[PDB]
Amino acid sequence: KVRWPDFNQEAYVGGTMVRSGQDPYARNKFNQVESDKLRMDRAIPDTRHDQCQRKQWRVDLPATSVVITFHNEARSALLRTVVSVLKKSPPHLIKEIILVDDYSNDPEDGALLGKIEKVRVLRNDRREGLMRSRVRGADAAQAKVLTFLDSHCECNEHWLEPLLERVAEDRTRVVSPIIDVINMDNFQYVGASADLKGGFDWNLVFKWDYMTPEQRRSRQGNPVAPIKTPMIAGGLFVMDKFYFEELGKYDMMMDVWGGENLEISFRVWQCGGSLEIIPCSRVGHVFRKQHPYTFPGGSGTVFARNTRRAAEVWMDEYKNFYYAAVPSARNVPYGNIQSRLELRKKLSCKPFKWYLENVYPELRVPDHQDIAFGALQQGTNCLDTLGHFADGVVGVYECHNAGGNQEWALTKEKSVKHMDLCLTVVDRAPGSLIKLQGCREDDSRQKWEQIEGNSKLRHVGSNLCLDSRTAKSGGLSVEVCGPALSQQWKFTLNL
Amino acid sequence: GTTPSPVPTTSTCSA
Ligand SMILES: *[C@H]1O[C@H](CO)[C@H](O)[C@H](O)[C@H]1NC(C)=O
Repeated sequence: KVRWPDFNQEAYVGGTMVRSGQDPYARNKFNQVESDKLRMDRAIPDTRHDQCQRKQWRVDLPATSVVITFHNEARSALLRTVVSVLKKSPPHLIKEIILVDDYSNDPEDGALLGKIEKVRVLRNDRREGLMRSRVRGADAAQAKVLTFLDSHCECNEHWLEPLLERVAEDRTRVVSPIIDVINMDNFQYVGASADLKGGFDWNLVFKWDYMTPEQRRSRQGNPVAPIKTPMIAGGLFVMDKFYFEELGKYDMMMDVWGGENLEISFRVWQCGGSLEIIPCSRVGHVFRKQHPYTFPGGSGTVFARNTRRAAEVWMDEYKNFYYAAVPSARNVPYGNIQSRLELRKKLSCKPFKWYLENVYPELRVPDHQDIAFGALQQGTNCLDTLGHFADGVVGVYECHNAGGNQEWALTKEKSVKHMDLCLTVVDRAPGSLIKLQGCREDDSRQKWEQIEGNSKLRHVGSNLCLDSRTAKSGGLSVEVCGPALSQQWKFTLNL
Repeated sequence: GTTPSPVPTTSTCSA
């Protein structure tokens, strides 16, 4: 058994260093060369608000079992995660660190770390996935409070106490830190916007949401108050162990791919708990995507088993908006869900409509008689008002997934509508720019239709199609329909 | 492992 300061980092990282000529990003989608240059206990800046430094905690806060699942992690990053926990946490609050090695190619990545004080290693004999692995770690846990971390994190100053203090006060709170960013290229540790929290669109993939004006006003008035959130962000949360068990742990029929925070966030909120972000708790994390998952695309299928298991149990009739967004999922097998249905019945949970109204009212729900909804996409761009009002041109702009000027519907009256403005064919000559004008129910100039498997938008009663070829020249136009890239448009939801 | 995720940002202009 070795105390973490005596652990031989250079021998552990060892023969796994990147050779010259090898892709530094190959092991786990971040730059391993730079990860390997850091020490295991490298200093990081204290990104907490100044008020957080004036907080004191009882010595009798409940200890936690920290459960870290991993699969083919970069050794330097896995070791720095473990050391961060040990270095930054009051030792008495760390009952144990349980590493659950989810069938990594080399079992030494984990086994060598089991020499460290407090570190226990459980190795799965096949790839089970994060959710099943977390259940294994949780069943093995000795403490009364579970802490789940991912395998490429770095805990900051007094990260743990604020989380435990919330759960010790009310066992129904499931709580997370603010996630700071560890850059995937250069490994610098920095803070992100304080006005971002976890969310999702009807495709049910995680996204960052920008707080509304009310929420931002509220945050300004106390930047260290706990923040309620509709969806856990990241790999990271603390939960009373008995509450985790009572609520149904994780669904053990989930597989490797996607959905890790979806089912649990719905279940916690619907079945009477809550999700919080705790600003005085900071943990940095290496995010590995540069862009959102593309939809349409293959991800909708890759994530469908786990996503359907969430939607079919929890979402009631709202699952239909998910299938509107991800029609490729509609027929993907997802296994029997009777026991999870039984759990929901046993726990007396609220309907999804209640979740939408009380927990996530910012998720906008299509009108009952909308034909299509969401954003109107063309490649990675979206139909956009460019901030214009009546008589202004419309445009196209990089899809930002933030709603706003990119929020549209195709209404029962066949209009393409944003707030009370509608796309209007003010001039039928081919080439002419279209304009935003007030929606009027019987204006033939404002009628559009999806054509060709919902891949274009034609002006009803015409051979004119919406066309971005004029976007450099002033905005979108009507153009003679033809086989042009600039005439491809598709709503994210087809109802 | 976790499901790879985007770095925390949003649109850089306002609605
Ligand atoms: C920000 O403004 C630009 C135009 O300058 C776009 O309209 C973009 O869609 C806007 N962002 C949001 C969130 O509506």
